[PDB]
Amino acid sequence: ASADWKPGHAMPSLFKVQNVNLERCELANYKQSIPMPRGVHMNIAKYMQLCQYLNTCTLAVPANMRVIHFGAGSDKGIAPGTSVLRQWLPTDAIIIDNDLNEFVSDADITLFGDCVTVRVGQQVDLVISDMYDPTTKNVTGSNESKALFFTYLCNLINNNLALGGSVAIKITEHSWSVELYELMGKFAWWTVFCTNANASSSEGFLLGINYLGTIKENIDGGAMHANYIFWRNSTPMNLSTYSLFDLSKFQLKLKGTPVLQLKESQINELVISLLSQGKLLIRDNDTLSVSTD
Amino acid sequence: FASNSSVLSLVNFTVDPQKAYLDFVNAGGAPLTNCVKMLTPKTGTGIAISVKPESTADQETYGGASVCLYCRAHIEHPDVSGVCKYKGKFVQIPAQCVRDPVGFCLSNTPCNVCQYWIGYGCNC
Ligand SMILES: C[n+]1cn([C@@H]2O[C@H](COP(=O)(O)OP(=O)(O)OP(=O)(O)OC[C@H]3O[C@@H](n4cnc5c(=O)[nH]c(N)nc54)[C@H](O)[C@@H]3O)[C@@H](O)[C@H]2O)c2nc(N)[nH]c(=O)c21
Ligand SMILES: [Zn+2]
Ligand SMILES: [Zn+2]
Repeated sequence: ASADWKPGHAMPSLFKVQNVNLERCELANYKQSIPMPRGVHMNIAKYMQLCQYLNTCTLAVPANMRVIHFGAGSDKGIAPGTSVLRQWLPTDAIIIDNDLNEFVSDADITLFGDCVTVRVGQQVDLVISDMYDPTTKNVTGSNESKALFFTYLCNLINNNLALGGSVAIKITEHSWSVELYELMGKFAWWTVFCTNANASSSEGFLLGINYLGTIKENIDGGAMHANYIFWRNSTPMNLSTYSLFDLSKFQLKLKGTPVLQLKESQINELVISLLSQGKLLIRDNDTLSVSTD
Repeated sequence: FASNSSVLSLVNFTVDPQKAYLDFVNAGGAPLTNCVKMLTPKTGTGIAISVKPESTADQETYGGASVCLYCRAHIEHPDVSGVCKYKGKFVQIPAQCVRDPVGFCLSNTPCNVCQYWIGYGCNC
């Protein structure tokens, strides 16, 4: 099985263009667990498979890369995903992580508290979010669009994300946002990626690749989540970590992506084309300053 | 489990946390768990501390902060610079001492001129 050796599954345009009602997500293997290779944390395998798929995307990888990592605390006091980010990113990349409670991490900056307390003074190159609110488990009525931390993440994309930057934001069947789906239309490309290590979950990472700051695709956010659930309900995915058997090319390619300062009026077809190819970032080149407010 | 919080609280009642942890494990105390073991192509150089994983076939690579007693216990680091030597980096550990990553690093020192674990790599 070829798909078992891939890091996971990415939502295809076949289901992006459908028009269906939002249905209940029923996975045939729901809640089934896969043993982790070498007693290693499950978040190791999930983050590595996420990084392996991003290795196939047109990520902008500059010097002094600015990465922010929300929901980085897990497994009672540690941050295995941040360590994977350290293994994946260039050695000169800046990692800022954050979660609600105290934890120990290999990031350059670690901030405790609500994600709203994370004040980003400049613009960043890559946003990873594994945030999930426990109250989402209290399924009472219909599955409606959620605010929660998504309001903060949507404002971050519109204000504190470099042109050409990219995001990877965890969603589930009930942890999702209309506004965030519609923001994917402001990137050069988008998808939802589901790791094979956690294929038994409705969890997926909403990916926006290369931020353009302008609407490229008009997306109905509510209808697109229904398409996401329709895809999960239609697509067998077997638990697997086979993609981690060969890690000879795991590290993010040292692309040396240039960082340029441009006025909005100066952004033309060439700039948009370079941004869409992962060949350019537009933001400040000050010194990154992200503190607790 | 709750045993990690037990030994992590114990090194808060001492003036020498390194010897406190080492005396605890040497007397049969439960080794500290939940260290962040990485998955690596075991084709690395083998040095003690590295910016990227450098495990040999006889090594395992851990996230540096998770194997540092002072990071895990949230106590002051003893380094004169005040900078942890493991945090933000990766620490290679012999495969036979995987049962207790924290106590190994507290029990050994990388070679100054050579950067390999003395007795576990250093050939000077
Ligand atoms: C998909 N599904 C949902 N239900 C029903 O809908 C509810 C809400 O789902 P919900 O959106 O959490 O999604 P799932 O439980 O996948 O999330 P899953 O727990 O994987 O969560 C995904 C991620 O959540 C993260 N997360 C969940 N709990 C917490 C938490 O307490 N704290 C933090 N910080 N993160 C959490 C967790 O790490 C995991 O990776 C479910 O609880 C069921 O009642 C299903 N029922 C059946 N029979 N079959 C199904 O396939 C099925
Ligand atoms: Zn430390
Ligand atoms: Zn030596």
